[PDB]
Amino acid sequence: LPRKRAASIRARVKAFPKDDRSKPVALTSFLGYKAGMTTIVRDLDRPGSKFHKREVVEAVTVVDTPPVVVVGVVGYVETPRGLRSLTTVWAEHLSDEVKRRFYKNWYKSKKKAFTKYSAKYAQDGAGIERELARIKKYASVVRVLVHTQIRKTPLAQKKAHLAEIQLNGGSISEKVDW
Amino acid sequence: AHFKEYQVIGRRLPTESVPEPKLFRMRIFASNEVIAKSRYWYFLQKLHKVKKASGEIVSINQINEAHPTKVKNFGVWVRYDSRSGTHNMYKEIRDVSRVAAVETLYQDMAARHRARFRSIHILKVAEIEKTADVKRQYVKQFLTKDLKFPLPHRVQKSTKTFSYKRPSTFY
Amino acid sequence: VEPVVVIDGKGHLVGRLASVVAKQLLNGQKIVVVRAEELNISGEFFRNKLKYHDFLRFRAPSRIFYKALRGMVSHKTARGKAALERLKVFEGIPPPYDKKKRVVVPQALRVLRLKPGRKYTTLGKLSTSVGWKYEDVVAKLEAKRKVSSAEYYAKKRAFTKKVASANATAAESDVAKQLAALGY
Amino acid sequence: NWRLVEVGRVVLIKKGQSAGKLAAIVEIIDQKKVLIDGPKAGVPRQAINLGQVVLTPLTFALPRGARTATVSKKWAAAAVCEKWAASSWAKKIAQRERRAALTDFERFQVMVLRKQKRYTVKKALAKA
Amino acid sequence: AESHRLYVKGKHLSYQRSKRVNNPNVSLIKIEGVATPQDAQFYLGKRIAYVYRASKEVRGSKIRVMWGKVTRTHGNSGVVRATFRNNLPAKTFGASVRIFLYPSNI
RNA sequence: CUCCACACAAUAUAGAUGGAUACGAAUAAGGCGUCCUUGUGGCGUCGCUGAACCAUAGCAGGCUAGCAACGGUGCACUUGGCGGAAAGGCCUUGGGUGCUUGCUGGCGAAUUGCAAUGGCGUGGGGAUAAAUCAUUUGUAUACGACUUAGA
RNA sequence: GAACGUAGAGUUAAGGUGCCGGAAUACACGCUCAUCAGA
Repeated sequence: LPRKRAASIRARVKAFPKDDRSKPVALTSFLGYKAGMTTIVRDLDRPGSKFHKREVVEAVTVVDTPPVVVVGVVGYVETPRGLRSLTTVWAEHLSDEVKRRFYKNWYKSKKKAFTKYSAKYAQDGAGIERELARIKKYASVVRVLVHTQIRKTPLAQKKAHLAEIQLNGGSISEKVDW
Repeated sequence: AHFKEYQVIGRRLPTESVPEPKLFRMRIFASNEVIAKSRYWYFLQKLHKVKKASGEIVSINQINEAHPTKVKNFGVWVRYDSRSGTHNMYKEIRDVSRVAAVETLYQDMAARHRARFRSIHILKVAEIEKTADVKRQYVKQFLTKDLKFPLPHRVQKSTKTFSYKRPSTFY
Repeated sequence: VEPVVVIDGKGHLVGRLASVVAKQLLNGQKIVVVRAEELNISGEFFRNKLKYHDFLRFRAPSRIFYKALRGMVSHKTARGKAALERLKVFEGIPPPYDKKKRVVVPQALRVLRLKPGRKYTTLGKLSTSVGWKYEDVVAKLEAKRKVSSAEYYAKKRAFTKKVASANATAAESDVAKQLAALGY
Repeated sequence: NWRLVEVGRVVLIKKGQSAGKLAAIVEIIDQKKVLIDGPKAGVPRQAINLGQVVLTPLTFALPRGARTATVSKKWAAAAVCEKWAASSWAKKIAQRERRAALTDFERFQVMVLRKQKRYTVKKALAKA
Repeated sequence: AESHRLYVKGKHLSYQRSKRVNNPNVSLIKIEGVATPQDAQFYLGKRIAYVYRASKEVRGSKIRVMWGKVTRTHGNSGVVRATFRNNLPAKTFGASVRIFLYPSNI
């Protein structure tokens, strides 16, 4: 492979595991931040190996896990040209971490990111609920929009990271209601 | 082209002290009289040593079918040249008229044997009168009682550019 | 006679339809070709598979038929480019063309040109066999389309049955007999 | 339900000197050619290739190799002229002939009567 | 009321040509609904106009017209030869050209 | 997004001048209607081309008069539903308000003299959400680039 | 295939007539399905 640099420092998930629609609606991945490495003593339970019922010392890697929060969803409909999102749905209240993520000059911006979107819950939700029922109707696969609690982390970047997660539970309507 | 029957008689020339030779008669299938006469000489030289300068044609005639309404059955003797060797061949033809049978015979011989009109030498065309003298099986296939079958090739020439119908061989 | 001609591809031959369309585009008739995945090729699957192989040393059926068609038109000319700009080609029948009639070209029909007892080839299976990973997406949309089209046709037949009833009760009138006198 | 090539199958020569005349297969020659006669329609007895003719769903009983006077007898006794005229397809053929026979004042009367019939039907419509 | 057409529209197909040499003088016309040369005998000698629209307004209108006439048939499909006063610009291949009924025999 | 200056515009570019007018499959089979025993049932029909169908009178479609019906139809609304494959369209409620050639009227047409087709750009100001440069970071870095953080 | 002044009109030789490409996706009869026929 030609060794050209990464596009984003947040690496892309090109393939997700297989959808089982007999299991409850649940995530398929997560985004954390690796802290470091240490050494763990444990017992090996491996018959067929000489080290069975024997103390092994093992190198591990620990990734810090802040709890992740869902702020949106994205439904993809199948085209004969490939997957295509017909829309994305956002929630109303989004943090300065996430509104910071859209901005390059947050420190001097008027922070006008999702202002008129907040007027879409000033209404009953008619456009939004129309879109939810649309993603119930269309959009065979569902991805959710998630970001991390990066302020609960010793990272100096106050800007949290947004990602899509394919939701391999059952029932697209129950998925988007979930 | 579409051929024609021809009564063609030749008498090779009455010489001094030889009056009235024997008036050799043949029957030629040809598109015109001219190639009929040429084929008549082409057989007469093969009969015996004549030339077109040696004799003459007595009478060129067209002869029609007496009953061109009835479907007759025919046994035909042909000789021709698979170029190096000759061999005879006997074919049986179900046809209304004689000359159409000879037409179809030339088409079949040119189809299966790559033989030209000059290479084919007709020996005899005669009507098979009664049934079961049809030795060939494929003509005998049409000698059955109360014969019925469906049309093959329901495909026809549509004569137009686009069709609204999504057509069907509906037969 | 029609501004835009909509041509179904189901049950058709590659080259004969390509020749017809390539002639009509150079004639100036605007053409959209729909349900392209159901084009049929003479000969077995395997021969045609080897033909796409030794050509290849684009996988969509539209690209295939566009290739065949573009070979017939003198593509390098500006006139040929305008003729190709007249063309649209689609696997399946996307909107808006789903609500319109799809004509057929009888001289490129499989069932008329092919002798029975011959192997042919489905273009969609060929494209999927050479790496066009969208054929299941196609039939899924086409199933929904056939559902809604069966609904439409069931409504249409009932309404035209009502029209038939109204024309039946309109009959025996003297204006109907005068149309009969004129032939209608 | 199939039509079959057979004796007594009344046929219609779509292409030729007839270009549509009712005839009848008197005898078959092969898979390609047959013998026909159309003496009521006026086309004589002749051999024909089957491409030049189409089969009609009508038939009757006709003797094998029947002569022309016998043919016209069995034709009239079949009375398939009337059975042909009663068929909607021959009605359509006569109709498309009559449409070509139209005059422009006739065609204008067609326009007017279509207007008036449409008025009466649209009154009959939207009440039932 | 709805239609005002006193002509038959038909496609300017091409110039008369061999494989290598084309004649711009004779032009080739496809008249709609004509497949036989016998039907094209009706269209012999008829007055043809190519109607096109210019940018400028020459004499009270921006629409200009070339004229000419049918000379003879061409081929088996009812394709029709035509000769105009000035020849065609050949970017009008496959263009709709109006064929009028005068000079009428009927 | 907005205030002055002037260039076309109320248009058309590969070819407008009645209508692109929608089941699907099978073909050595289909469809339609109908009946029942709902079937691979029976009966009848149909194809054999769209040469169909729909629309189509009125100054390139004038101005009026009634007769009859509660039709048809345009437009702007208005009601609700359907449409995501590229939905960008379809269908409907309810009135309005036109035309109505379904019928019958009454005035105008000419001399065009016998054919000649007959809102969008610029140029100068005003307002605005952001972005960039600059500062700064280092998970990055030859340099860009990446990447923090800052009213 | 044809010894060629410049044109117009017609007719043809050879060669073709699915599309490029002008002109029959004519007609008729048989043969070939080739896991790189054949033209």
